[PDB]
Order: sequence, then structure tokens, then C-alpha cells
Amino acid sequence: AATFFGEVVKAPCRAGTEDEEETPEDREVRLQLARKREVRLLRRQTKTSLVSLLEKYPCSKFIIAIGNNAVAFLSSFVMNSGVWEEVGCAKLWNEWCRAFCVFYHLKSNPSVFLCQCSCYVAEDQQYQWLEKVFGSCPRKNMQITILTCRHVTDYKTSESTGSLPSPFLRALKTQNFKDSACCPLLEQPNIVHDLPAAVLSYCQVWKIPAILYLCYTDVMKLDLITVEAFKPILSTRSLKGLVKNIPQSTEILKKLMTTNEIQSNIYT
Amino acid sequence: MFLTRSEYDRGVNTFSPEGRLFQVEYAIEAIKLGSTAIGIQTSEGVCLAVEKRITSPLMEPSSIEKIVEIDAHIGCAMSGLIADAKTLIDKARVETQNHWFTYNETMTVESVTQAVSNLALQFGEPGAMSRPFGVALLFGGVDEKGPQLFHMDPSGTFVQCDARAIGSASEGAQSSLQEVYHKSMTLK
Amino acid sequence: RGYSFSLTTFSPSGKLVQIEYALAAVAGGAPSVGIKAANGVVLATEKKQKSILYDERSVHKVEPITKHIGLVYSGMGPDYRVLVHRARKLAQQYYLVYQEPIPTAQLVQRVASVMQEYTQSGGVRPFGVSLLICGWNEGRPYLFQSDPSGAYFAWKATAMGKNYVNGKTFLEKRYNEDLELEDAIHTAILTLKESFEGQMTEDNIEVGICNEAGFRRLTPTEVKDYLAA
Amino acid sequence: GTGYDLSASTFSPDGRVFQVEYAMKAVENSSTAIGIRCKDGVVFGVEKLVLSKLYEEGSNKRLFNVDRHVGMAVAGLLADARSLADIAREEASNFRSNFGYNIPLKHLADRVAMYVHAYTLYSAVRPFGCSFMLGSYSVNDGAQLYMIDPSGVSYGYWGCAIGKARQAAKTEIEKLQMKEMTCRDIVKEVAKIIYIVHDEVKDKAFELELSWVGELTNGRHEIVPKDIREEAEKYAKESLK
Amino acid sequence: SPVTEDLLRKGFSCVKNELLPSHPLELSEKNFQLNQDKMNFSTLRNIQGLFAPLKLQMEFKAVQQVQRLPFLSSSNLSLDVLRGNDETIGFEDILNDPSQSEVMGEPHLMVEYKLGLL
Amino acid sequence: MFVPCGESAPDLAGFTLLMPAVSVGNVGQLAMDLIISTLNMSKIGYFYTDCLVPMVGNNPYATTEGNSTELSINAEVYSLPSRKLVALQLRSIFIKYKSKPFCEKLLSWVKSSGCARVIVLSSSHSYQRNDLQLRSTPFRYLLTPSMQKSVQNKIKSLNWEEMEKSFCIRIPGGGITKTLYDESCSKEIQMAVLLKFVSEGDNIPDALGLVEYLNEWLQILKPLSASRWKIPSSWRLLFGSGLPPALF
Amino acid sequence: RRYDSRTTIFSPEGRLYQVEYAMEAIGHAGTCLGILANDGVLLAAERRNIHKLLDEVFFSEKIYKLNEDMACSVAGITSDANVLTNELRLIAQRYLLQYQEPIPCEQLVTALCDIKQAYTQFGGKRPFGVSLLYIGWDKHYGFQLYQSDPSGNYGGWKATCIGNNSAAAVSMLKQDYKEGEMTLKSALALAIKVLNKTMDVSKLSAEKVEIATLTRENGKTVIRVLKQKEVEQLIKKHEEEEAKAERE
Amino acid sequence: MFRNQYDNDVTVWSPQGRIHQIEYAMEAVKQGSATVGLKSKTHAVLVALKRAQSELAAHQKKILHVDNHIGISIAGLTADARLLCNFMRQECLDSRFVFDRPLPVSRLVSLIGSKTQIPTQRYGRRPYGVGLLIAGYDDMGPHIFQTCPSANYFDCRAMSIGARSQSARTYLERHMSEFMECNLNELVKHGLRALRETLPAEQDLTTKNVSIGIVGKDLEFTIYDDDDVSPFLEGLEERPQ
Amino acid sequence: MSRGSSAGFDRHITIFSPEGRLYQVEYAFKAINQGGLTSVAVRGKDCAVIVTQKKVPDKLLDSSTVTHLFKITENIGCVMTGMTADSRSQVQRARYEAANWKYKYGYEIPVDMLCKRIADISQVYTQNAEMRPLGCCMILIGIDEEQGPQVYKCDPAGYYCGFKATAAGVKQTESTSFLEKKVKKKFDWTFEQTVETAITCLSTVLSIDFKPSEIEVGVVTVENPKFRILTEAEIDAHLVALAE
Repeated sequence: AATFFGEVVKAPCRAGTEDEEETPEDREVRLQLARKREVRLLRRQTKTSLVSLLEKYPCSKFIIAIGNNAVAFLSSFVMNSGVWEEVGCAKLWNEWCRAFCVFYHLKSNPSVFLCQCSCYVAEDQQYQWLEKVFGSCPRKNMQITILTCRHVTDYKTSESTGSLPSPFLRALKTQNFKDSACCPLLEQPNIVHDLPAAVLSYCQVWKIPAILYLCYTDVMKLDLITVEAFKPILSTRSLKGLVKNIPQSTEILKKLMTTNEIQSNIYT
Repeated sequence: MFLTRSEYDRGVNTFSPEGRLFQVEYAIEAIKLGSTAIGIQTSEGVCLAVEKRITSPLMEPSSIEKIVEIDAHIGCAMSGLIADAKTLIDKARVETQNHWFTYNETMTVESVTQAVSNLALQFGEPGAMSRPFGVALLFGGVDEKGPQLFHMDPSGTFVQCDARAIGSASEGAQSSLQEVYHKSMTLK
Repeated sequence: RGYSFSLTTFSPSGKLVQIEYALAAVAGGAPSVGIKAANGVVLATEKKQKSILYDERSVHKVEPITKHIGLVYSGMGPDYRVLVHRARKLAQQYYLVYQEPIPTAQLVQRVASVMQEYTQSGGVRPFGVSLLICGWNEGRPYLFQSDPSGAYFAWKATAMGKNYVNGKTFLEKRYNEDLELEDAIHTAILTLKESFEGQMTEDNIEVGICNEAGFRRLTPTEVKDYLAA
Repeated sequence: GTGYDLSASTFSPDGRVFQVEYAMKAVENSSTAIGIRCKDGVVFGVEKLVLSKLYEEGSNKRLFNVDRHVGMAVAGLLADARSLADIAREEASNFRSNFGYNIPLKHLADRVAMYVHAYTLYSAVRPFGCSFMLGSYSVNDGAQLYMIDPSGVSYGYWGCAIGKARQAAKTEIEKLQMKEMTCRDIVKEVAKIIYIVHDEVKDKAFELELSWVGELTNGRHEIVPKDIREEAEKYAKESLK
Repeated sequence: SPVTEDLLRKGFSCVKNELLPSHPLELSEKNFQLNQDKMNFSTLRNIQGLFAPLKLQMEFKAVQQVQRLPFLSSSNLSLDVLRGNDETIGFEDILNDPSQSEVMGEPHLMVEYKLGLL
Repeated sequence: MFVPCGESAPDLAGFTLLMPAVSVGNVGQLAMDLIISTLNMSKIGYFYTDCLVPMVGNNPYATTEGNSTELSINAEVYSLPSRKLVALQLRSIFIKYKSKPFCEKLLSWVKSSGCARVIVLSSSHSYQRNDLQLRSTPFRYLLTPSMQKSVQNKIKSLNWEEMEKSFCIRIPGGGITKTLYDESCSKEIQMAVLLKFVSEGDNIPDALGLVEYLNEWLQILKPLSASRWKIPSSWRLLFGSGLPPALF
Repeated sequence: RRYDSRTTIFSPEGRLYQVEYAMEAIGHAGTCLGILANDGVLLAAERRNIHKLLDEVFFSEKIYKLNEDMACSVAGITSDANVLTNELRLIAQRYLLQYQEPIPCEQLVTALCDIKQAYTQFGGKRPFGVSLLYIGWDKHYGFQLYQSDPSGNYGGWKATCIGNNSAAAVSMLKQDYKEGEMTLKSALALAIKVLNKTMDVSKLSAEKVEIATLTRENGKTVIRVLKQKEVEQLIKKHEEEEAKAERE
Repeated sequence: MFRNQYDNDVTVWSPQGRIHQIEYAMEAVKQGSATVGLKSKTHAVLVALKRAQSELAAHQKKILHVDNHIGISIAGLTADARLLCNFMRQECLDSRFVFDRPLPVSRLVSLIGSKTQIPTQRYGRRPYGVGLLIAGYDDMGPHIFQTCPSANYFDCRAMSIGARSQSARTYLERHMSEFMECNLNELVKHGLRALRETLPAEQDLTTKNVSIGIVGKDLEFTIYDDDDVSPFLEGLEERPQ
Repeated sequence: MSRGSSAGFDRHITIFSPEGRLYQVEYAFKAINQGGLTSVAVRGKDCAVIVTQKKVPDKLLDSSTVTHLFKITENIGCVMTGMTADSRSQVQRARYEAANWKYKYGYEIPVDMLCKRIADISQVYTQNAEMRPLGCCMILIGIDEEQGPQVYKCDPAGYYCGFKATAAGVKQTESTSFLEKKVKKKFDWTFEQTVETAITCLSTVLSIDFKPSEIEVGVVTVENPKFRILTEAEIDAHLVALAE
């Protein structure tokens, strides 16, 4: 704001037009920053580089979980119905992070490739991520399911946000989705951005089925109530035969939450 | 309908739609750019071990000292920025010596962690500061209640701990400590 | 231009935008003419109170200082009364010590410094005003002009004010030194006539002389006599 | 005129001060309150929007006292209301501390209005968002009522209404004979007014708070005894068909 | 009455006689403008209300912080017509005029003391 | 590129363009949203490029439940095969250091499609106005030196106000308007720029004024008490959620 | 770049841009000589104001007199030099009051450079635009000359030239200075030659230059300014010498 | 999205009219742990909850101490908690030193609100982020006063401001009849049962996550911790369902 | 102040225009008409009658506490026009200044000194970058023992003047033109003539009929220097005597 008395302060922009408009000595700094911030795939087989993930092999289901809560849900519920092997991960240097982006491969029928990536992708690396994960023109038979959690102070309504009920589930489905929805769709005034939006946009523009699931929780730290709230998801053809043991999975989820991850010491 | 670029991290006193004062969170995030440290509380005293990471061989080894005396029975291990830690240490020494002169007895580790945290709480608006103290301390010592080891983070707290790292790769130095701690093992 | 809007920042060529803007503002004001002669000086100006609703008394332009210093503004009306009061206070402050009246030059320097002091600071606008002052010391006449930034000059026939370039061009071919006040007053009246947008009336001229008696201000009927003559 | 509505010390091409008008509008979204003066006294009444039953009577109230013979019926942001009440208390206290007797109502109202105006002149503090009523009573001067708008208005009203439900309240109050009445029927009139203008789709719980000062109490401000309040409540409830 | 809880910079001033006033016209001359302003503020606060002293004193504070740096003479053209001493020349400007100060301090020290950092 | 919604891509032969431009206040975006909502046009395809920040949402034109359940990517097109009108609906901010490739690709698509006219709606900063701009209308216009012989006489008859030179043009807050104008000055591509000075905050009346100013020339609506342009059904919660309880 | 709005912010390469810009202000003032000789210390000047309606004033408009021996010359914004010269006079007199000796050079140049720099570290005040050139004598270091800078980089220069066209004048002075053996008359001739070489070549006159000297004699340092008629014959002699170039 | 320009500071009014910083702080105070605040005719129990940074570390302090007849809880930011309890303690000590009677709660809470009202107006300052549940019995039965991030304090009978607590409010409202005549043990059992609803399913209250604190008629404010809280936490039935 | 000065050529007081005009004070001048009023003050040869306008928004509001004619000293008045919240402060400031002058010099102030003090303390608000130029029209009234009756007007910018007749409000132009036309005809005046002239000017500018109780009149005379306000009876009598 006002650094000192009487200083003229420019009005902060909203659209983003504050950006301004080269000599060789400056010509390289940009490329150094770009190479540091560039995204590369480092599938941990032997310092590999890899061409795209879907080029070497096809698949039918590519469920992706983004966010710590979604990763915990997938690592707790659907892991004991078979054995999974790792195919690769990615490395990122966003200033907000670095915590992994490892994919999973089932030793059974390989149509399922559930992913876990809690890393926060920047606002520009997402397109490169899509380019290096899918490619340019994939098949027209895949089904994509995305599970994410957002803060409750995003839903807009006439009533008070605090007065709103417990965390709930909302869905956004593309045109090419014959299956119905298990929860009411998101209202018009609310929109979603970043990686789930990029995935949904790519799926919509390339004419392949997709489905989006959101959770408007009031707490961002991982817990049991919010992850348990994802129960009604396990009733659709997107993920039906991958669940085989509910109570032991609940017990192992309780044990994982018992680890008491480092919370925030700013509050009490 | 539209996406707009709204920034709330600029400004030391700005509340984000959901709380979580961003400046203090960034100050906490800034700790990891430093040196690792460790401290174990045991029934027969406490122990500390802090790395140095000498830049060049020509630098004299004893020139840099993360370990620093506070009194005859209290020691702490700074991390992160250096000058701010020096200021905090000087204030702590002055405070404990003044208390000894006044009440004519020894310090209690909580009674000095409270003082240093109260000093560090003055971030905000007079030689008053203007930014949070991007530092961290591991106070250690022995008192009438026994041997104690206090942890003080940049924001406001002095939560008691038994073994808690502070430097980079704290996750590796925390999971292993959880796996190895016994609460009854010997000092050796 | 981002480098504008603040008087404490230099544009990346070497200038002060606010100072030049204030100079243009004081240029866009009311014409005024000052003539220095071997016997004395004359200051001539006109007022915007053309309508009969106004009054001749009360508000007035050429306010005397002490007995030998008289000024005239060519800028913002409500923005020089404070400066005039400060000038009178400074004159009296000098008079209590050094029991002899202020010479003109020291007063010019002090008022220039106090005016400049609102340039180098940050957060307050410069004064929009530029004033001539006439003195009579040591058997000599003195004339000076002040600028919004503050830089006194030993001017002789300045016609600063609105359309001052035409006044300067007209005066650069009439003044020839070695003149009495009788011809100087007529020359000043002609200079005002050259750019007035109308005809001079009995209540539009505020000439004031500073001969070796003091700072007598010409009475309206006396101004009528000179205007007719 | 968006663009100039960011600081008090900034005009608009039309000429209005936009922050002041924003503060004006910001007092609307609250409850409602009315106040009437009879021949020999005044009376007020506020629709206290009762929250969940966890609270109880004597909760956050809007019928403060400022002296032994004055009181307000503020309706707006509560923190600023408490600050203004403290300021008025201090003012009356200082006046009685050295000038004897008790402050006349007009002087105190003018002082409080000027103080609440003093903030909208600087780029350092925000203006107060709250309405403000200062009805009181005297022994020889009579019964006087004043209302103070957030910015500067300190007019004297026979009887007005402040808050969200204000236009209907003004229209209904217009049809009264509050120049030859007493303090035993204006209370019932106020109750019937507050129950004839009260939304129910967004409001659920009500608790009328009433207070009068006049010849019936020989110059003292206090809450009405529960018997009269209950009787007025029953009459107003039965009056709605 | 304080204990220590650089002597070259500030030295040679015994504690004995600062808590012992000099010639009785000492507290009425060292602090005169402050006392006059306090009396006027008290009068206005008593007779006109609580708004006037607050407004006037905060105006004083607003206008005070635009002068030149402390190690140079301050013109003080403003704040004077607002104070009311616009033409009240007296024994404050003709005797020991601060422009011709006989002793002068270091610039950085004086400005850092004015900021109150020390 | 231009990815059609259907299997094939319909061809636009000489169609007037209605693409917006990002600027302060999103005045152009709001005005063009109003235009789309009031013309009752329909979507024909999608525009896909790695320049806009990805964002997805429900249907912004959910007039009824028939079309209230659809997705909406950041960039999408619209058309009306009755009077040669097509519009863009950019509704996201630009990723840094990517404006030039997007402008190049859009100009290439404009050249390839062989359209007739292009119209750009944008805004500008209001505080950066010299004294000559105060006692004058804020509405203005700008056209490339290729459309003069066609509609310059009509524009002069409408008595509009031209830009001010320097000697190169420089309009603050354009964002991409200068790029389009400069890379069109050498490619012989004609378009007109109709900006409006505005300040940040609330801009709905300014959007309505810009729409009316554009209609003054295009005559999109009936030639010319205020219920002319239909407000879209998505402009309900402009200022966030409702008032929290017990605050007042 | 954008890191120049306030005089308290560095740059990614590392530089104070505001003071660098202020360094260009002294580039719009008259040139200033001041070569040093064995006996005297000559100091030329330049009068920009050459209008036909200006009356003469005592001690010209550039050369000043500090206490009894030291003079100065200013350049740049003249509105900020009347304060510096006054305060410098004050500091000299204050030192004399402290110690009863004539002031040396350092305890004046450093004293003023302190304030000149202190206005570049407490943002909220623009730095002084000046290029003060100093001169004087003492009993500790003989005759010496100093040249200042708006930021403050005073150096014990032996012959320099501030102001416009400083580069060419300094270079040609460096190429045509007889170091070690130097006389007052030869120094004055060299100064006239330098002034003729620089400037727009108007052949000069008595109404465009000002010369000050510091001849020390009889144990009482004096400062004198050459008369108006004391330089016309000098210019005539220089012109005769230049025309006496023989050649063919 | 028309709020980016009107929320960067605290001294600006939105066109609708509401300070957005106050709403943001009231949303922020919800980060912490639940804290029930039951009361009775003779005693005012104050049961809280404690989080855990890790299994190795120790828990935070949620039940501070003020004086012999008053004890506050905490919820939200732990930074301003100490900065405000210092003012608490200083005012109580001054009231005990000047006069010779315990400072009543009704004036202390008003003073705290008056102090917290200042930062919400001047520039360059931010509202506090505490959720105090001041409790204590002085002369006219125990009181339970709540404090919000805005300087708007409420009187109360029983509430659970803090973390996820709406279910706690519902439970506390369902059984809000027996709290007028019960012994200490029954009231503590009710408080713990009310707190148990906040805790997620398949989770019980251990000995290291409760901080029961009791002040009443003839006993000064004492905080209970560690194994000392076991006798109160014995019956608690067996499970919520 | 930790909020800064808004960037722009007309968004703050301390920034000059490219041509050199203070736009903020011009907005202040335009701000008087926002409230909507009209005030006319005419001086004859032995009287200083002042007329104004009174508008009641509704019926409930009392008619005795809405006056726009305050009293400064024992024999000086004012017809303050514009935003009430700022005139209500300038009146107190002027009263304090008058009391201070009477204490410091021991006699009643000539109108010129009070006008000059108000103008200076209003101008000082147009330099610091923390102030707002409060919009009013400080019109004075009163008699002097050395020059007779006098009428002075002040503006928010700080430019005062001496007028033989003044109109202030939303209809300044036509009222000033009418007064200019009328003054040039006859020179002598009297109390009744001045009151009738003021009433006629107000009626012909507003072009509406004046109810007997719509306009208040405050006057000062040579025989009765004390500032007095005409009651309802006198105003009604003059109104019914007009045009008869």
C-alpha cells in the first residue's frame, strides 16, 4: 500500500494488464528461469525421461485424484482389491511446493490407472502437463473421473455461508455422459478452475466422456468426516468393481489419520 | 462467469476470504531455507545437534555457532535468518539476567520462552518491527521440574516437545524420530 | 506518464512535471506589467471584478509591505495572502533587530526560500503564484520577480502574466532608460492596452508607484486623470 | 460514479461524497425502531430479532441510557453504537461536572452530531454506520425528540422510524393524532405499529423493548414494567384479526 | 527516580539539578506553546464539546509531518495561520533565532532521533 | 485452432466478427455477454489454445432447464446465420508471456476464414486523461486504414470522435488491442476498435452504454424505455454470498 | 524499468535509478571550468541568462563567497542552490566558532556531502539537483579543488568541467594540460581556449562569461572578479594568437 | 467478483454496505477446537478440547487463568490471545488495587469490547481473531459472556463457539432444560456429552484432550488436566449411538 | 495515512492539471448545488436584509429546528448554504475565532477580519494531502461604525470579496443577472424597499408563489444593530403588502 506518507498508490488491477512489454545479457535469464520451471517426466525405472504416457499403452479408465483428501480417499478405499505397480511420476518446481505425482498400474485388467498427485501445479504448467500426459489426439473410449475438495467459502448463495449445512457433494458432467448423476449439479454462479477445469475442458473439446466431483468442505486439513463424506461415489460404473473390503479399509484409514500429520501452529 | 486475479498476500494485515493470514504463513515457509537441527528430551538431560554447512574451507569453523549460551543451564539452537536470531538471543539474555537480579533465583524455561514469544509477538504497526521474525529456536535446559525442551515457532507459540526437528527435510527427521523414540532410553 | 503525478520523482530526462505545470498555471492568469525607471518604478494590473456587483474597497491586489516594498500577484487569488502575511512578518522580524528598514534583496531571498520549501518536500503541492516586488533603497530602485520554484531575477521591464510573450515583445522596443515616472506610467498603460479584451475604465487599473517617498497607491480619480491623459 | 468511492477526502464530478452515501445505505439492512412524543412524554420501541434460544432476556440491548433523564434507541452496527453511547455519556458527565444541573437535550444532541460528523472529514477513519435517536424529557422545556443521521443530520422530529422497515412505518405513523395524546395509549399504538410492519418470511423471533420518559416518571428513563408491556403485547396480538 | 536497565554522545549532565528548577520563569518558558495549546484545548473541550480538541490536535499532527528534515531550518509557513499566531511576533523569533543555531548535530543522528528509533 | 462442436466445421464466408479484448473492468466481456444473451444465438464450435487460463463451468445462458445442463470452456464461439454475425466469448485472464502467440493464431484464423469485418470492444484507464479529454464524451472509436472508403462517410455522419496521435498511438489498458492493431497494420486486415474510458469497480452501466454506442452504428436492435437488452440469468450473486447473521 | 517510482528501491542488476535520473539534471546547465595552477586557482563560469532586459547584480550569479577564501559554483536547478550555499556558509562559520582557525577543505566538503547524501536514504524527499564545484586555500595542503555530485562522490580533482558538453571539454583538457609547470596567465589562456572550443561557438564576449581567481599574497587570501573590460583585451589577444597560425 | 477493490483494506464500505474484513475475521475464528460453555445455578463449568501437533509433541493450552473468580477459554488465533489476556489481567489487578472488591464481569466485558472496537476503525490495523468464552461468578450468579472478532459481545446461557460445532449447538439446545437445578457432576457429564458430538465418529475422549475448568460458589477458579480429570470422565454412558 | 493518494489528474487535491487547474476545488464549487437551495442578500443604505428559502421534506419533521440562518456574534449573521454537515462546523469555527479576537483585542470584529480568517483557515485545507475542502458559502452580514453596513461572501476555495448584493444557491446565474439589471436603475434604498426587492427577486427567480410561512428574514439596522430574526407576523405582513 502506501509505503510512506503522501505517496501516490496505483489502483490494483483486476484483469491483469499491469504487465509491461531484448539485449543478450537479459536474453538468457528468461531461459534459465523457464528451464528451471519446465516440467519433465522422470518415471522411476532407471532415471528415465520418456513420447507420452498414453502413447506406450491404451487404457479405458483414468481416474485422477487431485488434492490431499482425494489422495487419502483413494489410498484408503481402493487399494486392497488387487496389487498395484508404479509406472512413473513427475517433478515440478512451482514456488508454492517442493508431495508426489505418482501413477498406479493394476496387475489385473489394466483398464484402470488411478492417479495420485497432490502437488500444486502452477497456472502455466498445466497445459504442458496435459501435453506430456495425453498428447495430441487420444482414443475415443476412455472415461475420466476426477475427485477434488475445495474450501466451503467458495459456494455463493443468498443465505450465509456459515449457516450452510455440513459439507456436501456437487458434480459437473460433460455432454457425452450417458450415465446419470448421484448428486445435484453445481449452480450457475459457481465456477471451478485450475487442473480439474483443464482436464474437463480437454475432455469436452476432444469429445470423450468425463465426470467431475467436488467437495465443499469447511476444513482443509485431512480428517475423517470429509473423506467419509465421499461414500455415495462408490455406486456408479465409473468405479464399481474396485471396492472389495469396506471395514478393513475404514480401519486402515483411521490408522493413517492417526499418524497426526503436522497441523498449523498459527492457531491453537 | 469470469476469473479475476485477486491478491491478498501483499499487506502484513489482510484477512483472506477464509482466514489463514498469508504473510505469517509465508514467514513460516521461509524457515526451510536454512540448516537442519535436532533435539531429544531424556530423563537424564537433553541433547542438541545442529549442522553447519560451511561454505568454503577458508572460513573458520568456530566463526559460525548455531549453538549459543543463554545462561548456565539453558541452550538453544537457532535456524533460518541469523541477525534476527542474534537480536532474539540478546533480548533473552538481558531478560533472564534482569530477572535474576530482581527476584534473586534461577530461570524457568517456560518463564523465558513466554518472554521471548511475547517480544516476537510485536509484529504489526517506537522501534517497533514491521515483519514477522523469520527464525526458529529450540530452547533446552533443566529446571526443578526436570529436563525440558521447548519449541518456539515464528508466529506465537511455545508448544512443549520431546523430539522435533526444525530444518529442511523435516519430514525425514520427523518420521524416523517417531519410529525410534522410546521415552525411556539412556542418554548415551 | 507514470513518472508524473508526483513532484518528488524525476522524469527520465531531467525535469519536474509538477513545477512546469504550476508555471503554466500561473502563466494562465491575469496580466501584470512592471517598469523600472531612473526615478522610480510603476506596477500596473487589472482585476476580474468587471461587474458592478463587486466593490472597489475591501478585496485589493497590490498590498504594500512596510513602507518601501510593494507587490502584485499574477496567479491564484486565495493562494498568496498567506505569503504576503509571511512577508510582512519577516519584514517586522528583521526590523526589531538591526534597527533600520529591510533592504529589498534580503526580503526577496527569504521569501524565495520559504516559497521553495514547499517544493523539495513530499505530499504538499507547490504554491501556484508568481509575484513581482518593487523596492527603493540607497537612492536606487529595485525590481524582482519570483517563480513558483523560486529563482529571483533582476528584471527591468517584465510583462509576465496572461499572454506575456506579446508583452515582452512590445516592451523590448519601447523602454530606453533615463525616464521619469510620467512616461513610464503611459508605457505601462499602453502595454496593458495591447492585450485587455475591451477598453480600460475608471475601475480597472491599480497602478502603484514607489518613488522616493514611500509606496503611495494612486487614487481612483488620479488613475482617471492619467487614463484620460 | 465508480472510481472515486475509495476515500472520504475525494469528491465526485456530480458533487456528492460516495462513501457517505454508502454509509447511509449500510444502515438499512438492520431491524426497525420507532419513537413518538406525546403531550407530556416520549416513548420508543425496537423489534429485537431474537436468535436461537441459547440466549436470554437482558441480551445485547438497544435501549441504552446516557443520563438520569436521557436515552437512545440506536439501530445499526452495535460496536459503533456502544462507542457513541460511551462518548455521549462522557459528554453529559463533563457538562454536569462543572456547569451544574443537567445538560439540555439540544446541546448534547448537537455535540454528538458534530462528533459523529468529525470522522467523515478525514482519510484516516471510516464513517460511522448507524442511525441514532436521542429522545428525552424536561420539567419546564417539555418533551423533545431528535434523530441523528450517520453523516451530519441533527433535525428535530415529532415522531419517526429508523431501520429497514421504515417507509411503511412512516406511512402508518402519518395517520395519528400524536399532539393531544397521553402516555397510556401511545404505547399500544407503538405496539400495533411494530406488529403491523414486521416481516415473517425472513424474521422468526421477536421481543419488544419499550421505554418512556415523561410526567408519569417525573423525568427518568427506564424500561416499562412487565405488566404494561404484556398488556400491550396481548392487545397488539389480538388486533391482527 | 532510571537505572541502566554511549556516554561521549550524551554526557556531562549531572542528575542533581534537572529535578531542581532554575529561576521560577523556567517551566513557563521552556514549555509555553504546549501549555497555551493545552489550556485552549481544555477550554474548547469544556465549553464546545469533545470534537473540537480532537479535530484541531489531529490537524496539528497532520500538518506537522511535512516539514524539512530536522537537521535543517523549518520555514513553518503553514500551521501558523491555523495555530492563530499569524501576526503575534514576540520573544520567540527575535531572540536566539533557530536559523543561526550556534551548535548543530549530526544529520543521521538527529533524523533517527526524530523518528524515535533510539 | 477452431474445433467445431459437430463432426464437420461450418464455413463462414464474409462474416462480421465480434471478438472482445481483455481490459480493465471487463467492460467488453460484459457488453458482449449482454449481446450474446439478447441476440439469442447458439453455439457452433469451440476455440482451443494453450493461452487462456483453463476454467470450466455450467451454462451461462441457462434460460430454461432445456439448456441449463451443459459445460462451458473459457473460449467458445457463437453464430447467427441470418445477418452474418459471429462473436467470441473470452472470459479468462491471459497467462503471462503468451499474448503474442494467441494474437498470431487468431489473426491467422481470421485470414484463413476469409471474413468480411472484425469489431473489437475494449476499454481504457480513465485517470490517464489529459485536460482535453475532460469536457468531452468518453465514447470513442478507432479504425485501421483499410475501412475508410467503405464506412468512413457513415461514421462521419454519425459524428464520432477520432483518437489522438503522439508519433505513434498508445492507449493504456488495451492489453492486446495494440498487438492486434499493429500486426493488422501490416497484414492488410481491416477492423474497428470501439473503446470506452472506464474505472475499475462496478461497470454494468458502462457496459450498457458501450452496447448502445455500438448499436448506434451497427443498428443491431430497433433504431433509436430501458428494457431493451435482456439481462442474462447468471447475474444474480455479483457481490458474493449473503449477510452473515448477528452482524447487525 | 518499473523500479524507479520511489527513491528507496534497488534494481535486479543493482542500482538506484532515481539518483541516476537526477544525475542527468545537471546536464542542462552552463559549463564550468576551474583548472588549477601553481600560484592561483582560476575558476571560470557561464551565464545562461543572456536576455536584453536583465540588470547587473553583485558577484555575478554563479560565483559565491563562503567565509573569507572559499568560493563555489552551482549548476542545475538553481532553486535548490540558495539553500545549500546558505547552509554551507553556516557550517563554515560554526566550525570557526568552535575552533579559532580557518576551516580546511575536508571539514567543509565532507560536511555538505553528508547532507546531500542523507536526502537519498529517507524516501519522501527528492535529492538535491546540484553539481557544486569547490575552491579554496589552507595551510595543510596548499591549493586544491574539489568537485561534488548529487549523490556525493567528491574527489580531489585538479582540473574538471561540470555541465553540458562536459565529455568533449574534459577530454580536450586532458589532452592539452601541462601538468607540473603551470602559470596563471597560461591557465587563463587555456581556459579561454577551452571555452571557445566548447559551446555553440558564438565567439564569446564580456556579457557571457565570468572569471574568478584566488591569488594569495601578503599573508591575506583575497578573492577578486575580473572587470568587464578586463577580458575584452584577453579575448582579442587569444583571437590574434589563433589567427597567427601561419599555415598556407 | 465485484469485491477485489473493496476488501484490500478495512476502512471502505461496499456498495451494498458491509465491512468485508469483519466477515473474513468471523470466518477465520472458526479455525480451532470446540469449547462448550455450560452454566448452572451455582457453578459454571467450562469444558474445552485440545488438538495435537504430533504424537511426540505436547498439546496447546486452551483454558488460561485470569483471577480467583474468573477464567477465560480461547478459540482461533493464538497470537492475540496472550495480548488480550494481558489486558484482562491488568484491568482486574488495577480494580483490585484501587478499590477493594472483585471486578464484576459486566464491566470487564464492556471494557474488553471497547478496547477491541478501536482497531476496526483506524487505518493500518486489523481486527482481532479470538473467540473468548469468559466465565466466572462474582455477585449475582455465574455468567457466560461470549466475544466475537468484531467488538459485539453477547450474553449467553450455553454455547460452543469455535470449530465444527453446529451439532453441538443442536444438542445443547435440545437438553436446555435441566441446566437450572443439578449438581456439579451432572453438569460436567452434560458438558462432556455435548462436546462428544463435535468429535468425529469412532473417536473417544482420552485423558489428554480435555481441559475441564470449574468456578462456582465457594471454590476459586481451578483448571484440571492430566489424570486429575479422570473422576469427571467416568460414566459418560458408553457411546453416542 | 496508510492508504496513499489516488493516482489521476483529478482524484486528489495536491496534483496539478496539465494546463494548471485544480479540479477538486471545482468539484467542490459544483457540490453546493447538490443540496438545492437559494439565498439572496441585499444591502441598501441603512439595512442589510437577508432572505433565503425553507423546504420541509414531510409533515412529521418539526418546523423550528430546520433553519438555515445561524448567529455568529451579537450583531453578525449567516445564511449558510450547501451541505449542512459542513456549515454546522464552519459556524462553530467562526464563533470560536470571533470570541478569541474579542478576548485578544477587546472590541467587536469588523466583518472583513472574520471573512479573512475563515478564508485562510479554509484555504489551508487545500494544500495538505489529508484534507477535504468542505463545501459551503460563507455569506456574512452586519453593520460597521466606520463604513456602514457590509455584506461579504466566502467560498470553499478561499476567495472572498465585497458585494453590494449577492445570490447563492442553485439559481445563482439568473438571480445575479436580475440583481445586476435592477441595481443599475435606482441607487437609493430603504428597509421596506430592500425587503421588497429581495422578495421580488426570489419570487421572479423561483417563478413560484410564496406562502406566508416559507421564508425567514434576518436584518440589522442602524438604529438596532442587534441581530434579530423577523417573526412570522412581519414576514406575512410584508408578503401580503407586496403587489397590492
